[PDB]
Amino acid sequence: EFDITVVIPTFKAEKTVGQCLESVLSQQGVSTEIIVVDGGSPDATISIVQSFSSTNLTIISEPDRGIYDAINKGVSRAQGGMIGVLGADDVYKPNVLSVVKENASRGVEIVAGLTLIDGQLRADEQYRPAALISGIPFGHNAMFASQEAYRKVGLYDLAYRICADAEWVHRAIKSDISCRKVEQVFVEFNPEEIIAEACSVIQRNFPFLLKEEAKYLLYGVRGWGETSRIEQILRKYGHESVLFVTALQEAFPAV
Ligand SMILES: C[C@@H]1O[C@H](OP(=O)(O)OP(=O)(O)OC[C@H]2O[C@@H](n3cnc4c(=O)[nH]c(N)nc43)[C@H](O)[C@@H]2O)[C@@H](F)[C@H](O)[C@@H]1O
Repeated sequence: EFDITVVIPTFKAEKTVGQCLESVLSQQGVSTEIIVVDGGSPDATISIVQSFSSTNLTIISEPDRGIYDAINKGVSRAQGGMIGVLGADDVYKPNVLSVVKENASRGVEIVAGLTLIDGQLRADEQYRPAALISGIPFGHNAMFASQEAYRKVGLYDLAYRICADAEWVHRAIKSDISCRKVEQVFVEFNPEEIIAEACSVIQRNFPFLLKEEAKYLLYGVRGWGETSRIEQILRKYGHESVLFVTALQEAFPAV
């Protein structure tokens, strides 16, 4: 019934959620549905959201098991063709939703754009098998996925409390979900555990890898590490998966 659905997970977001809603409602050229999924905010968050009361806004307010649990609740209730996810501290740039609708009007299931973090562009990678040995290739809040994309790929894995977004995009890549990357800015806004989750996601792609080998690949793709052992890993596991070989050949063409 809508062109776009925007899911906004919130908890104690009274300080910015108004700006976020303002950045969405001022988008021209599209019919939009907004689903706010609140984890039971004790502050004014709900009172600010109701100030934007409209027929195309839905408020859920109940306890949940985290950001991706609230995201799953909102995606499940989405009624628009393309679904995006926006945090209360983020904002969409002008005309971004019309761009999404036009690019998706060709049947592409994912439309992703650039992300502005502290006045710098996110160091994006390509949406391709080479990302399966890295992280999420583009900002998650800059991504719009169709109803079909979610229906085929599924919901976010709550086992990953940090990198559930990267894991979902990696499942979309593996499912051959079509993706179009627009070179325009769409959104502006325990590290060892981040590394552990990233390596576990990579292992879910290639279950034959040890954790240290996945970490080596990750750092190699992200320019954080060395690449002298890549040929050793390829010869060792190349027989296991053609997709593993393709990911290594795209990431390290010198090999
Ligand atoms: C939006 C996400 O953000 C992630 O990283 P990020 O660093 O931005 O986390 P952040 O906490 O700053 O924002 C989280 C947003 O959900 C709200 N929030 C926080 N905790 C809870 C909770 O328990 N329950 C419910 N219902 N909402 C909660 C918070 O108010 C804010 O609106 C990205 F990795 C990810 O791809 C995604 O884009």
